[PDB]
Amino acid sequence: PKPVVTAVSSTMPVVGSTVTITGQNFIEVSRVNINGEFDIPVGDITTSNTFDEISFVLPQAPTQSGHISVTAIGGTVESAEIFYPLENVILNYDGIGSHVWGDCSFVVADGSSAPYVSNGTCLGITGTVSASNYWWKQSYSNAQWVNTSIIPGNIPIDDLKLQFECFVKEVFTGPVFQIAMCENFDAALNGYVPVSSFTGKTETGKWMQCSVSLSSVVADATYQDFLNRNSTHIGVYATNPGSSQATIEVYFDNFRIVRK
Ligand code: NA
Ligand code: NA
Repeated sequence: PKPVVTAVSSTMPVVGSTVTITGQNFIEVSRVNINGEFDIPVGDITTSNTFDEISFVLPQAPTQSGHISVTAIGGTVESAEIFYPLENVILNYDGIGSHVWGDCSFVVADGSSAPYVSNGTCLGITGTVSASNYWWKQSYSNAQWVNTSIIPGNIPIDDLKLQFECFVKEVFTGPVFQIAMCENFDAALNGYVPVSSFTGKTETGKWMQCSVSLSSVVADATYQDFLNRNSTHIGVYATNPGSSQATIEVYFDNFRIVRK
């Protein structure tokens, strides 16, 4: 019985954070290879009772994109998603894209306070916001859109998704996020609360991958049409339409556009 991979917790997990892989027949896992660059020590791999899940801490960043390969007693299987799709990152605040203006913070995690680990600099939206507040903290940034050598111009927007890593300290009630691109606010995603692509829940106290259809923030038919808006704007805006004051602490990194 061959091993099978059904899902991976993130395509770009933060170094020092837990990677979880779900699937079947993870029996006597003898190797987990990351992007043909390094192996996870077998002793550092945790396997569930029913052999349907493995997890491990990512010890270092791959330098190139690739896939995860899992060897079990039944054979070897490769994850279908591209792992560490570095070429798909549009904004990381460390040389891909840049912050232009906004009330927000930028942090390099220090191992002692949230978000504890980071891949370099991340965006912070943190602090206390009054009830019914429609302009609070935000970042207006310039993205570096994915090259058409990676995503051809004729790919439908319907076939693409926006992914990013997010850390939420504690759940909150009231505050929401807007994500907008190319100053097309009519097409923006509004009222968004970060939820995990892996669990469907707002995970707290750890990084999660968040994913939305690119059509939820882009109105154009194809990727080329989107590029021809001739704007590198990407904006992340926090407000609080709730009836109570709230304090939140949310971090973002590695915005990326990938194929569904
Ligand atoms: Na970063
Ligand atoms: Na352009």
